[PDB]
Amino acid sequence: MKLDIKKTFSNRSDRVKGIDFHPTEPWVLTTLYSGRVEIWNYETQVEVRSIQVTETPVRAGKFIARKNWIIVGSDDFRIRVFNYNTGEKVVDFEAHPDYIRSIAVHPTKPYVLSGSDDLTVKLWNWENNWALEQTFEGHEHFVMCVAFNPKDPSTFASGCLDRTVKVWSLGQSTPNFTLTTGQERGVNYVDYYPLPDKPYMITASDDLTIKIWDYQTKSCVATLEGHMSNVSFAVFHPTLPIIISGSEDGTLKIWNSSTYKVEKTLNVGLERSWCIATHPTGRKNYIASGFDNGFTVLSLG
Amino acid sequence: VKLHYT
Repeated sequence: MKLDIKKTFSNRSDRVKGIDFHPTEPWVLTTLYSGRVEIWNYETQVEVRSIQVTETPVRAGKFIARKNWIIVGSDDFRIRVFNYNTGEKVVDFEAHPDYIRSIAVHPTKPYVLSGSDDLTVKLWNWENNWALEQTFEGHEHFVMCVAFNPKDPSTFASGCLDRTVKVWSLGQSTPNFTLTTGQERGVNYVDYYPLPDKPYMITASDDLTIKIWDYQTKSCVATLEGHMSNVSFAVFHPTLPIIISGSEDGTLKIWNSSTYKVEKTLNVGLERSWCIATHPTGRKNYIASGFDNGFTVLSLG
Repeated sequence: VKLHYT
């Protein structure tokens, strides 16, 4: 595939902190600093549903398509779940005594992870009345990002301002390992490469770097430099051999995942970039990113 | 102070 980037749909809004694609409907969820969340059909450019969830920032939001839900987490410390077909608020609970930074949904089991400024990751089971099933303790600063290993989702990674990534096993109380990233301003984001040929993870930092890691040896494979302010995220695209990052410098960058050289820098004109999603099935090679002044959905080729 | 307040 040749990079042939086309704007599918962009709209302005208050600052977009969380973003996610629905796997079967042509929908994107955005969660805003204002407490509002929006679901857009990016093919028809019509709003599916929107909710004023809270007056505090909503930093995290994901679809749970197999239950017809969205799950959101906000600076009022609460996790809320809504049925996107009816609008029903399914559950509303205090999850942590501090801000929620990140939510991840297990691909097959009824588990959600939340990472918080309270220094923990918590595991919630929606088949057990959203019970707290485990708290993962060990980090020493805000937990900014949680992600399951898609190839072994009995494990997951947490990225933390304490400058480490910890990889954990469900049901065990200490990390399988702690990765010292050398990203001395902390880790804002962690993501897994999805395919079985490389055991890779990627981290993004306020220190302006993105680092690729072999999680079997713990070695740094590569450091990607070029962003000029905090790097909010960096991810492997699920189908294309590229990495996509975004920054408070207002740019998205696309990097070759083999040579680690930048291939494209985009300034979509929405000021600082905060969040990313990739369409899981590679439908049209869609990506979406949220910014200070709205969001954009792009087809990469 | 809250770091990463924005």
